Amino acid sequence: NRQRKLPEDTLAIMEKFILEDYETLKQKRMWEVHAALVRACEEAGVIAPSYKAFTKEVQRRTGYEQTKKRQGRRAAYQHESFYWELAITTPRHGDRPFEIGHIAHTELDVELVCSDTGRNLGRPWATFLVDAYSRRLL
Amino acid sequence: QIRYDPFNIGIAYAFVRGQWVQCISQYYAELQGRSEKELKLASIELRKHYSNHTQQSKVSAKNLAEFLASVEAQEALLEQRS
Amino acid sequence: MKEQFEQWVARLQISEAGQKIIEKVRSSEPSRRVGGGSKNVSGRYPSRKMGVTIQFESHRVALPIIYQLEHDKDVLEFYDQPPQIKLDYQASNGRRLGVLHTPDLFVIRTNSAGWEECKTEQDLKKLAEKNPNRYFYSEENNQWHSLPGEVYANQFGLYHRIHSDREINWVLQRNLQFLEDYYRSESLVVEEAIAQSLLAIVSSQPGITLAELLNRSTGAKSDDIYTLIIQEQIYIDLNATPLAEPERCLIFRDEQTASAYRLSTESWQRFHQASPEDQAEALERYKTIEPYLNGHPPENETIPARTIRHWKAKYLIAIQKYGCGYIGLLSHRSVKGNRQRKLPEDTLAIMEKFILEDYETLKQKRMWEVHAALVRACEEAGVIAPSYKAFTKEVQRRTGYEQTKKRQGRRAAYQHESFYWELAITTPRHGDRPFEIGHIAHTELDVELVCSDTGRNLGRPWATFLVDAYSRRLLAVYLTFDSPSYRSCLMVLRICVKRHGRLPQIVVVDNGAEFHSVYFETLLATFECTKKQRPPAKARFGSVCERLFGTSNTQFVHNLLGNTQITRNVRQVTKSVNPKNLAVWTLGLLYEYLCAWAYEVYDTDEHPALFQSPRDAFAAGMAIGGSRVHRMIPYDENFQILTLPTTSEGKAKVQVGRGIKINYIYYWSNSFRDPQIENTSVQIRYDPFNIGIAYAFVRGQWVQCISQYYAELQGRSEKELKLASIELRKHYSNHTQQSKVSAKNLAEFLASVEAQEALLEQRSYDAEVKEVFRVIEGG
Amino acid sequence: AVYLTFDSPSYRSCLMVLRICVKRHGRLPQIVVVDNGAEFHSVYFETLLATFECTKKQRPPAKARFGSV
Amino acid sequence: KVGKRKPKRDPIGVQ
Ligand SMILES: [Mg+2]
Ligand SMILES: [Mg+2]
Ligand SMILES: [Mg+2]
Repeated sequence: NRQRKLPEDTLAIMEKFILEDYETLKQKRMWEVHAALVRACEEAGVIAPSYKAFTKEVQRRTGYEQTKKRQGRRAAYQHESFYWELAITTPRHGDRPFEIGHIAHTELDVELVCSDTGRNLGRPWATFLVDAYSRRLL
Repeated sequence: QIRYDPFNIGIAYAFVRGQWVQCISQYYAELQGRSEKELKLASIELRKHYSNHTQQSKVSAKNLAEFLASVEAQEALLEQRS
Repeated sequence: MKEQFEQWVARLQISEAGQKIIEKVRSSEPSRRVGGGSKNVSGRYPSRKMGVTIQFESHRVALPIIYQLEHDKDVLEFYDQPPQIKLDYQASNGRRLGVLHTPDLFVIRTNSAGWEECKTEQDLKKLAEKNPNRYFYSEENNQWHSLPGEVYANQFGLYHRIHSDREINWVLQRNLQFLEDYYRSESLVVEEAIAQSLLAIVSSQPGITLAELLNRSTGAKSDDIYTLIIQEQIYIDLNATPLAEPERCLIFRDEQTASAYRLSTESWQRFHQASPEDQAEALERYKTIEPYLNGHPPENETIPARTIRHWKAKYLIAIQKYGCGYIGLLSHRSVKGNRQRKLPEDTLAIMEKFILEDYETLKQKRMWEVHAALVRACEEAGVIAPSYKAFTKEVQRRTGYEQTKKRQGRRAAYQHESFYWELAITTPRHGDRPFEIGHIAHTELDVELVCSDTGRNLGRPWATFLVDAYSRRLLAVYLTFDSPSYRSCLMVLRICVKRHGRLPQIVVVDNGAEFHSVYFETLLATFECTKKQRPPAKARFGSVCERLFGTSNTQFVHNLLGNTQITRNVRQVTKSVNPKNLAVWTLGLLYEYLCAWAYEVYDTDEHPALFQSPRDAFAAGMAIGGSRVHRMIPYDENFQILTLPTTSEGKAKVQVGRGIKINYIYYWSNSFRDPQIENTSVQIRYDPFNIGIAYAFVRGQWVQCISQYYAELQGRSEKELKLASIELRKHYSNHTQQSKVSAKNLAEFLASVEAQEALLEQRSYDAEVKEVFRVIEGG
Repeated sequence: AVYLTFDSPSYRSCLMVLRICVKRHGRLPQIVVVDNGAEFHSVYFETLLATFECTKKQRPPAKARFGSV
Repeated sequence: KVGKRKPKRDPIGVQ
């Protein structure tokens, strides 16, 4: 039975509430938005859904849209579509050594001490140049 | 695996390592020193209690919704003010 | 006071040196301030016997003895942290060592005086088993005794006693905490008509329960009944059944009438050894054999004859030599298995050593590297190297508190620490009635606020919550931009004693600075609130309070613009999602709606731990436990000046023509013109939110004092004063001339500087909290 | 034996009425007749009955004449 | 120690 059991008006109102009250830059919990949805349904005279229904239709709208309208673009970046090569363009990591090489900085997660007076010098910074073909630390 | 006494909240029994082992709650010490006749009545009373409280989530949700609706009305007023 | 002590000494013929020790103990501050430690809830308790604050290290070991001594008549006085005694004792080896020791209490009674040390069960047993000649048990009087303590007592005319927590009756403790409010009152006068009504109802029915008497419509209340209880007109045994449970407490007119009215195993263990699957298998065997036990065997039996015969034989064997035959059909699969360790013993020992000394270490090394090191060491030692799965599985066998403490630290291991599970009826964790245990805690609310007028962001306000532990009702809520500082505390407590009526009885409060200060402790002593302190880094001791923060997050705070929720993931923050650009709320409106939530939304919501709303639980408790109108604190001018803080000294001099010097400023009043209070010390109080107004204790009354810069120092706060003073000192440090800091320099700094970012931030904070004050005051 | 409880009828309502019967009489009826359905089916009920040499019988649905008494 | 109040015996009561 692939047919929906809730009435269509309830489906539309729950979709609207998910779009305009759950996908917002507030990170509202599901219970409060469900309560607001139930109150709006009771004013509108439509059959209200259950909390399980709201949770199930929210876990069906998950992805870029939810993570961007909830936390932002830097958080939806984990839910990104990869690039899958159908044809063979130039290889991504390199046809031969010393073709594509990456520069990147970071700070090493280690506290360093001075060699003369022995005070805390903070965390150092490491920069890496990597041959992307063999992944070798040049 | 677990077993429970309808006549006693304070007691439970769990299967650990190959031993039906007694398990203590809170309505045990709090119900220590009483008879076995009022213990079972208080036990049944606390079952319905802990049930019936799960069912009243609707009223709490409705009150929260009304409060949050007033909050959002003030949100809109103060955002349009700016 | 001295004459009665002298007659006490003469009557008991205490020696000169004994009298010297008693005099020293009587007039001396406690040797050491009680420390929080790591496992003991500490604090102070107000005692009307001594009339001072007495410090307890443990609220369930020393504090019960303190309660007894406070309500004991035989005891005259009980000092805490008496001066150290150099107890001399021979250890197990034989060396006579002298160890400094501080007794918990020094108790002076009506016929003797001496030392009393409070310890627990397991502490006493470990000390006895580790020191044979320092502690031992006398089963005759069933008491613990310390040889050098009692020896020193006997060389000085004094006594020495060890109070354990085996002998304390916890029902007595509960009833003392119940009636302490009536004990602290001084003019308990029950109406004669109502007292006679209860006396008639009591004498007409012996053994009447408290619950069945309270429900009677006699025109009386519970305050009246408990007042009659505390004056011994109605006798209730405060030793067997607590008053918090009024359905198990029989009431009698006097003590005499109350006294007169009062005057096979192996087979079952086999069943306990069974599993539900083993139970089902035994059931199947019984159902198979049952037709064979009734003379009607079935003509269609799939199970072969040998198994049926064995089951029947074991049935008969059990019914013969056990008592019941079903117990002979138990499988007990749990014993089966190969539990023998398949690795060689040297391999074990090496891998134990490496897990101990290379994984649980202050490096948080991953399992692969430690396994590789172990494999290298094993190949050096010529032993079998365990696989990586074995290493991960055994590391998974060491989880809990020890490993998390030895890898991350004591803060992270606290999640898996322990739960203290109550065996008997100790004092309840969350109190017995409203206004008994209230927790105080602060937090940084996750919401950005803009300026009310200029619209610039101001940050995240701080929320201070005082909440009772019984009904979970949020007793008082406060919001201020500042960090934790007394002002916080004056405030929450002002509202407490404002909209409600009084104040707690035991107030837990973590180990802040706002609570280790002199002001908060002095105020709690003045209002007679037992101050309890949770140990450092332990949060469960105020757990009921702290989770009320999280609810405030989910129900009110996280559902607002500019909330500081997405900043938990700092690595994922962009200029389009920064709450400092989305914030629109102000301090006044946020405080107003937080108060609305805490006072009529969460207040009417049913609680899982009470099956009723906090207001309903509060009403029911104060109806059963009495309103206690006597302990009401009226929110008037007297309380206004009583809550205000003061300097370190307490009093200031009245210089002729200048007044009193408080916080770098001078204050003057008309009454100061009287030479009687001129050039003398008078107690001073300072208003932190309005510097231009202070108060002085003159001629038995607090009188207001106005500074000489009222047009220029009115409405400013004291934090702004310290900011101005520090900036002034730094600005005069930009020059070599040493100009001392006085009132006029601060005045022209305030009247001249207007664009300093820190000073402007401070003025914005004060202007914002002014609206919170107005909201509190009804505006 | 009489049980008054807030729980819906199930094998919980029989495993505890047999307990009260044993309490105030010290024995068990040889044949215990109970209601039909999957709410009265368990392993603990039948192992209790088989332990003390007892029997369980289940009435057929929609026919209360067996329980007419 | 550091920042810790001296072990003073605080009087109680409202004057
Ligand atoms: Mg980088
Ligand atoms: Mg990093
Ligand atoms: Mg917070």
